[PDB]
Amino acid sequence: NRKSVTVIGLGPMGQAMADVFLEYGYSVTVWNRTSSKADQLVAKGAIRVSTVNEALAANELVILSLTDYNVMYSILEPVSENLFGKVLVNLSSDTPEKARKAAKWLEDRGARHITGGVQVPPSGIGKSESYTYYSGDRVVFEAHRETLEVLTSSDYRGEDPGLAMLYYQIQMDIFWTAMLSYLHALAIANANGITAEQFLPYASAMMSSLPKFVEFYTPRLDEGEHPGDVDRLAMGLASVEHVVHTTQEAGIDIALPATVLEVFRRGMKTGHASDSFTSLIEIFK
Amino acid sequence: RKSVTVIGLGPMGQAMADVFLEYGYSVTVWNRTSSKADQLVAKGAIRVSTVNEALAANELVILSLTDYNVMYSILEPVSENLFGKVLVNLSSDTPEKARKAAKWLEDRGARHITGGVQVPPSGIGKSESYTYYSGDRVVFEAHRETLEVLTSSDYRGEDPGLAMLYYQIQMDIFWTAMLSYLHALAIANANGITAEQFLPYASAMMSSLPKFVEFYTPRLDEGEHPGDVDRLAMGLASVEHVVHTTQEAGIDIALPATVLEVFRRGMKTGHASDSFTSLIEIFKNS
Ligand SMILES: [Mg+2]
Repeated sequence: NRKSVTVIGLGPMGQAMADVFLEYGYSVTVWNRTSSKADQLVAKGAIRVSTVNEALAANELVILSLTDYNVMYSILEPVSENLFGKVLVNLSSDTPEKARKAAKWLEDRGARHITGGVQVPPSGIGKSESYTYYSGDRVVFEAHRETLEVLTSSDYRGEDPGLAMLYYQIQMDIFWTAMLSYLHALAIANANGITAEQFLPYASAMMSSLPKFVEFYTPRLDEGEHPGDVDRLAMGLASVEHVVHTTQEAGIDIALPATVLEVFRRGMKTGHASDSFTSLIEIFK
Repeated sequence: RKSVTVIGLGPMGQAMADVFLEYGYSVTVWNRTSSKADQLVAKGAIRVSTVNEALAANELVILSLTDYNVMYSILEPVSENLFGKVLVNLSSDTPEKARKAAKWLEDRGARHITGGVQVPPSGIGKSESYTYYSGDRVVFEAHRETLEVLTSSDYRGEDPGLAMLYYQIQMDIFWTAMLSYLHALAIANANGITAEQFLPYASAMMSSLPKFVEFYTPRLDEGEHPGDVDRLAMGLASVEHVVHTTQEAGIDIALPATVLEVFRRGMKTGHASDSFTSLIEIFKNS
């Protein structure tokens, strides 16, 4: 542990990471594209450099917190000859394939790449209850783990550099879709004269019940089996239709439940009326 | 403990009549197809030939029918015989359908309790089972004891539409969130990961959602969407990465593309710096 690191990206996330590194006695060199002054970090000892060239020269270990992978290419391609021997830990959220391609591009330039998917907002940096998904070369990960674990606990998922972004993105698919379904349901409730406070225990109970369904179906899904022994797709379809009609009667936007309804209807069209609604995964595949 | 009529002898109606018989009720039954009642008759149910006889038997009439249309079909021709009856409608439908049925029944001198049964027929007779009820509170309280032989009750208020409202808005979450789980699982499968591998992470995300609902509840009730903990523009970018992840994995795009278009509509109406909760305005409008 050299206790020396560069942080490229000084939005809220990058700043919280630099702050914790300073607290633990690291030398911290910082840079970003808009030349933020970072006055509070500097007063705590951060070294603000002018260019990305200087930022990369400062340290072997470079933590990136950027908008996405395209930014990484923009800023690094012009300094591609300066990457030899560097370890880049990219904490930027993007796709699994972007992470894989970046890892190879860096390796071709003599650098090593670790992918991280931070699961917490900036306020969770420095807390051991916080987790980040990691993936990439295991020897490179173990060499820098101690530093990474000053920021959060680690969940190392495997050697494939895309895996940390895979686990991150599939959880966000659930997050955003389920939360928008709550807001849609709430809009219906509000049109009918009930408040969010009134809905709260029922929205919460339904959400908290979902893992039991996931636990039930998991082993069936892994066998590719959709028998209609506890539920049938045709009955599910009828249930969805009532949600759609309830939506329309309330004057609420139909797009979200109508998309749910179209998925069900495609499963019916391809012969699954008597199978479990889990058969709809075949539509998604 | 006393006496009740069950009209409609599908699986739900049969399970309810059965539990009433077990608890010592005198049970009168009718169905358009007479023979559906044979097992119940052997157990002591009184089958009657006509709807008139079934209505005459008791004050309390459970309508375990397949649709509200069936109610109109069988009761309209006998509309003069409904004074003093209390009809408990268990068909799943919209809040407005329950309201229109209640008013129709009141115009003929009857009263209407809406029920939203949350369990399959196998859950009838179990106290862990709940049914949502709504309609006149005095009518509901007069019959609560009998209704609670079937399941525990959750009375939601005087509007007959409320029992259906609470049921349908919970199903909006159920189906949309469970499809998003299947969708996410399909992406994971395309990258070599199993449902067993995804399980604790899917579970953990789902279990975290009530904490977000609790956080945003009081803000939503104030109509406040400040961007102090989250900004819509950042949400949009996050959704765009989910869409890309999906396309790269060769998985069907329709579900996350719909989410993305909601976010884009909020952006294009001037909400870049507000909380994503501001998207309730998009749902409200349209
Ligand atoms: Mg930057």
